[PDB]
Amino acid sequence: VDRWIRHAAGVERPQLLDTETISMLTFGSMSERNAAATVHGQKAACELI
Amino acid sequence: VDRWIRHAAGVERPQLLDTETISMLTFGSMSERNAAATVHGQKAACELI
Amino acid sequence: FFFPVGLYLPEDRGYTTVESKVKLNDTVRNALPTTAYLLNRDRAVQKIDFVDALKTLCHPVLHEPAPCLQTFTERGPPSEPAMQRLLECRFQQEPMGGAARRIPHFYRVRREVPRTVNEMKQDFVVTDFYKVGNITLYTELHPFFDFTHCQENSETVALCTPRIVIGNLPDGLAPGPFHELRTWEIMEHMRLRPPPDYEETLRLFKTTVTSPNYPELCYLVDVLVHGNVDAFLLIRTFVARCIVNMFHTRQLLVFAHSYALVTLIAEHLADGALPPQLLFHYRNLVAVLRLVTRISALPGLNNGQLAEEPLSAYVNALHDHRLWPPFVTHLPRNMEGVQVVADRQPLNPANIEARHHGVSDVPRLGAMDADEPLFVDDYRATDDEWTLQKV
Amino acid sequence: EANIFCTFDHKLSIADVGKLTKLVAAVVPIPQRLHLIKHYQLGLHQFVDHTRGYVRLRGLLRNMTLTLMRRVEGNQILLHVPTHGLLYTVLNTGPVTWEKGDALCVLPPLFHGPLARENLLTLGQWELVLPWIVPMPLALEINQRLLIMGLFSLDRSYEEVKAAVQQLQTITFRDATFTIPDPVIDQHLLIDMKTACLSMSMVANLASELTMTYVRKLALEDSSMLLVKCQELLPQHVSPDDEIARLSALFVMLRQLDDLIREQVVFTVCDVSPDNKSATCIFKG
Amino acid sequence: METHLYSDLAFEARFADDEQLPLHLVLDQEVLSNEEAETLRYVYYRNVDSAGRSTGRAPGGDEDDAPASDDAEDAVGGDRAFDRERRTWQRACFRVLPRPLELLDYLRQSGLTVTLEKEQRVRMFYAVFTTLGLRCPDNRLSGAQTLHLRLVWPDGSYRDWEFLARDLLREEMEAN
Amino acid sequence: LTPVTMDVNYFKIPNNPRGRASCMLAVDPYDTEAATKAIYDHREADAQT
Amino acid sequence: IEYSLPVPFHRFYSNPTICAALSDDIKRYVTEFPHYHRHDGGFPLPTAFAHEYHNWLRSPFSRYSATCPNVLHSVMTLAAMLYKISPVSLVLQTKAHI
Amino acid sequence: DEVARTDEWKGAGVSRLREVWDVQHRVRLRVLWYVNSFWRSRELSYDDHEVELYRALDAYRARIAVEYVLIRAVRDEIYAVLRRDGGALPQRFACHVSRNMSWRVVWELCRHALALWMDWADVRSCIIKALTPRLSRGAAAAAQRARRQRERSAPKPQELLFGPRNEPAEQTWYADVVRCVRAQVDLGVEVRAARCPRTGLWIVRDRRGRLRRWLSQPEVCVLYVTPDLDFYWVLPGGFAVSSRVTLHGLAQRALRDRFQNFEAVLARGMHVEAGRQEPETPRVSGRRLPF
Amino acid sequence: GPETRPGIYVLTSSIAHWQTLVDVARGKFARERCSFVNRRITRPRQIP
Amino acid sequence: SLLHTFWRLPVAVFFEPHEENVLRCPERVLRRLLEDAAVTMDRVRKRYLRQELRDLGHRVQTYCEDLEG
Amino acid sequence: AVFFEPHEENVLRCPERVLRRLLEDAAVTMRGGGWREDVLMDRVRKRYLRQELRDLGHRVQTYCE
Repeated sequence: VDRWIRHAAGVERPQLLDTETISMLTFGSMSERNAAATVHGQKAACELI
Repeated sequence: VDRWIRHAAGVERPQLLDTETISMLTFGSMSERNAAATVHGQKAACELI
Repeated sequence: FFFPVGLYLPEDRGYTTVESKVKLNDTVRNALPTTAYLLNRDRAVQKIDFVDALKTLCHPVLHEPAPCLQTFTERGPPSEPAMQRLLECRFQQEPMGGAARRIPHFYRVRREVPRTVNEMKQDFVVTDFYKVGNITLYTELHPFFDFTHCQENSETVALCTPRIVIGNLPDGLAPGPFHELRTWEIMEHMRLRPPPDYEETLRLFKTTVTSPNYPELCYLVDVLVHGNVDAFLLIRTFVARCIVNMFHTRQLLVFAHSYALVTLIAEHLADGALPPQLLFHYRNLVAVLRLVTRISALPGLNNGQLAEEPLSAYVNALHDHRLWPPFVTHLPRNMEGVQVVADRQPLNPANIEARHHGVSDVPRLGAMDADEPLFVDDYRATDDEWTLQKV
Repeated sequence: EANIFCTFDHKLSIADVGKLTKLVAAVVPIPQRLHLIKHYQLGLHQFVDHTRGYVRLRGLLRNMTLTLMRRVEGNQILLHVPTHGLLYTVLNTGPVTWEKGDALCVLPPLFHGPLARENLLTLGQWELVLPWIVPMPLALEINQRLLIMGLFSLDRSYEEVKAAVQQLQTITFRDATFTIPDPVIDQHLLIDMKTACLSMSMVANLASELTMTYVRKLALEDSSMLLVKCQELLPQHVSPDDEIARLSALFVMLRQLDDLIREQVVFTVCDVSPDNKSATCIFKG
Repeated sequence: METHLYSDLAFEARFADDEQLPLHLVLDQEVLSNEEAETLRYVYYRNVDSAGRSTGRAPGGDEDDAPASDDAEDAVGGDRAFDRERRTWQRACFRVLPRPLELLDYLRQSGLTVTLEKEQRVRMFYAVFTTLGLRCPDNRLSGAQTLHLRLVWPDGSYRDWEFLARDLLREEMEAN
Repeated sequence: LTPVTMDVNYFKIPNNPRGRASCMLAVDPYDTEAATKAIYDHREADAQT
Repeated sequence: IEYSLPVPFHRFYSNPTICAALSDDIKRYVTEFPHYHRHDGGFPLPTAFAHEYHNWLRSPFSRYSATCPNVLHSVMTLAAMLYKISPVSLVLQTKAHI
Repeated sequence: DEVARTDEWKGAGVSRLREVWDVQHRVRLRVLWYVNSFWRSRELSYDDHEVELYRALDAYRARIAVEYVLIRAVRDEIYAVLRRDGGALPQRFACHVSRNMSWRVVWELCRHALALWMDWADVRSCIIKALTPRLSRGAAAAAQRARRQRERSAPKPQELLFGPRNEPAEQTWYADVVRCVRAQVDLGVEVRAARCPRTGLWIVRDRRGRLRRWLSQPEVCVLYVTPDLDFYWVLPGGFAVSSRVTLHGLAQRALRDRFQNFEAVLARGMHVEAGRQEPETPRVSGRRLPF
Repeated sequence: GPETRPGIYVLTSSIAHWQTLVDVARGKFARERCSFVNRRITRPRQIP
Repeated sequence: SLLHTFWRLPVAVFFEPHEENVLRCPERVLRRLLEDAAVTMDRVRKRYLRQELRDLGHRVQTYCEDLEG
Repeated sequence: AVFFEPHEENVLRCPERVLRRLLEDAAVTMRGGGWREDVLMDRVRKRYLRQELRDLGHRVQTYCE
């Protein structure tokens, strides 16, 4: 049912999170990369229920 | 019926024993305390039938 | 910026400040807001639906109460001493099999029950629910759960129970007219916004299942046959008389309470053993059943099972076999997780239930009040008649 | 790259500025190795959290880059990471006595005997706690003793492990006194125990037919004090090139068993003043 | 899967000191709830003999059958009986799989060549994996022995399930 | 083109014919795979509409 | 009237006039507490049936049962309110623009 | 070629999936049986005697019967103390009581409450949770040290001034609450008691000083146990029955094998020293990838 | 493989320190150590 | 069944129920309590032993038939 | 109304010895009777008799063919 939900959405895979030593060594995650179509600028829209 | 009407009106029990009764009749009392936040100001509305 | 989508107005104060510049088509898709229309940075419209907002709705984080239940038990009973009338539950568990003769023993006492939170919540109107005059507002801590907070062996404990279907949402947050507008929307989705004609047969059904001249035979013959097919052929001409003489001296219609005596008369008296309009009344009733189980399923979208369960079972409790109808005659076919118990232990496999006919097992007749070895009719009810039974 | 800076936040009283300039050429760690940073990244106050783990604390301290403080001129401090091989200087903070020639390594601060507990700074909430510079024997013995607290901790109750750590938490070094603050077991401690257990079992497997009885024949034929004191804790084929390969495998297993208590040489002294305050260490940090 | 074979080989290992035989087992949601499984720490086992006390005590009798004397200084007669009750329990291995799973399919995702006489499709919601060790001092096994499970939470509470050893080995012992 | 498509959303605005942004300034120069991803592929939604 | 006995068991199918005509101590109970004569699930169930947080049709359903008229859409609303809150149920009814 | 034992064990596979139950018919559990286990190659027999099963069920009867013969000895002590005082029981609990009220009904209600409490005895009750702190590791030493500390000599001024200084008016009891009219026996609850210093009587409270108010209600009764084996049966009106719970009719090892208090074993995320604040639980859940 | 499998890689990590890097490396290549002990138990003469 | 109070003269009360517990209830509610409290509450085993013995007789006579069949 | 502040010398009588005698009758009728532990022993004995009865029935079935 999790695979069905991930298929029903556009997210591809569950990814694990970084441990303490690498998070001290890195500055952040920055997971989702730049899409190939940028004709409007940066976007954000979250919500509540 | 007093206990029902007071809970249906939001007003608590009348906290007035012998010690504080006459002192309410001397110079009045600031009985209703303030509210924790007002972005609109002080309120005033009364009634006529 | 903040903006809403999918609100439901008060229908009683439906006002239109422009009758002139607009006149919409009167279908329900333009009479129920399921979308929203925003603007781009350029002056170009854009269309946000619920299905574009899908990626937040199906997250794992919107379907657990564990941090909410944790912070709800961190601050427990309300400190107001005038708020000591809603945390009163007597939620216990006991052997249930002997309750059939213990149901007058409960009402022998003359002590009232304190009203639960869920009946203390539904009884407020749609626009005074948001006022301080409502007292139980601190319990609504989720759109999907119910955070009750009441007594448990002289300990006031929180308890989170999930709202399984959306009918568990209170009408102060989802009213009845909103539900019936949802019915008209799904009815338009299945090309049923003109439904077929059933008003006269349901009128006769409404007047037959309320009038006090209902005969006493229907109950006793109902607990005779229980939908055994060969049992009803013995009562063929007797229910022919029971239909004809009753309906021709008393306008109401008999056998109007058993599922197993509407799914059987309309499917085993179709030879013409009665006048035809009474058969058409029974066929109209079973057609109403077929129409509403067409409504409950989403027949354009139910293809492909998931986790060994039909896709139609995940969307509505009428097709999920975990729901049981309140008057069971036959045990179901799908018994994957239904731990059925009479008194103490779940009678799961076929070790205990057994019953024959004609052989006259006098231990079965003698141990009838001994409710621990129950006697199934040895007919696993299939899923279609299970759904129609629940309907 | 090398000369980095630390932009501050507050107004600076003369007492804290005096405390800062009295800490010239002392060790401070940094997480991220950037050009300019805030004051929250300096020291160990951001990294410390009580009842979380000393072993996790040294694990995150082991990855940080060290820096030396010099030339504070108000509202910032020029830090300078040292390059490899070039001789730098270190003013110590911890009360660990040093000796000339001895290599030095970094450690988290542990609870002192008299517990002086000077915070070295008084700000809003970010104090300045510092990692200690500790020589090879003390650091190697405290890593050994924490891993023995690990290997003794499991399958036991509180009582015998408490009566054993009442002896085991006390560690001296040249007539000093110390105690280990928070020996709480972490998942990483189970990781290190699993690697050490695999290493010691692999050592146990490929032992030869004369190495397993060498102490036995030695305690038979001769006699000495270390012989009996190590004995108290207790040919047919001669193809010695197989023993060459066998002890090569035993040697890589020995270095793998040794390198779970070893922390690498952060410094090595070349000249220490006889007040044990400032020294000249020839290494990077 | 990767936990049962350890104590299998370990009860083969220490067969010289104690005369123990393994019993690998899996437990469903019927035994305990999922919140009782997601935080559970360890499992304990005891072999209580047929007409006796246990197998961790002395062979013939002990001194701890005295009346309790209704006091506090000798409420247990001293902590040596407490140490005896700590001695009579031994610790077993433990594994938790908090996903719903098919057991035959879970062993088939491993290299386990399962050959069942019937496709008994068992579908529970989580898989704890442990091994009770019941013993027989003589090489002959009495069928009236009693095995005692013990499941303890990090809070400290427990629910001792226990069962005799006759319905356990009425078939597989006869299948040798 | 299909008779499904939205004249009020697509034909009131100056737009490309095919519905996909062939502008190529929104995508980065000297990146052929991103160009084929943006102008042809359907696993990602276009940045124009 | 005496060869049988009523069973008010669900928040449906628990009517006080039937249980008062059939039994007598329930009739003494309702004549003792006439405010418990309400039909919208306000009749007190026994302790075996006091689970208003473990059923699948909670008290909004029986509250809605009292005030609904007898038309066909007022039949199918009891089916339409039985749509599940489940995530696969959400994406299924969302894909159909419900 | 040399094939390892784990290769044959993995390629073995389970013979068959068995499933068994417990004695009380409460928990079923599923048991595997591998073919290449060493259980097959032991050559052992099976002698299922019948009188051994009889004595095993006798020992099982004793193991279940521990707490229930304790409860029946409790009830015998209630009736014995009610007889030996002649029925003129004293008041030991602070409650405002009337005189112009017929106490004919409250005695019948107290008898009915005793009968209904004995109908609903359980393993989660008063005496067992009072005995579990006594059954601990250092409870005997703390008890004898409290006995030696409660019995000291007169304080001389020499040890009063220059000697070392000296060091509990609140007690944590356990209670069983019987609700007589609504018939809801509440099984086991914590309560905290004190001497109300205006008089010489007790006052019971919850964990927040809530001042438990059941004793005003005539519909309920309560049983109080303390960690010094004290017994307080309370009917409304503040009158109590005080006695000692007996243990002479119980084996020591029965009390040990039934409800012994547990002392901790070390694991991950637990401090090597004891009596500290702990980190988070392991909590390997079905919400996260196992990292 | 039944005789020999040498697998070579270059590695690019942000962990400068050696011990934590080889700790997470052997936490990523633990199957190689399983095969190593398996080779030691399947050949009591070879010295891997 | 009246009690024996130590204090001779009755003491007035104005305490709110948080402060103290009182017994202010009249006789009629206690009559209701008596009504609700009075009504709110083998040889066949040895007979089954004897029926098991009759079944022993049944199996041994059918075994006599088995020997003589 | 009017009440009494409590003490340790205010006691309640044995209520006219017409309920104390009934309470001793309750004691002597619950002395010899049900003992609340053998009920679960009867439960496991009924389970054992049922499972052995099915055992004997299935055994004589598979050996009677």
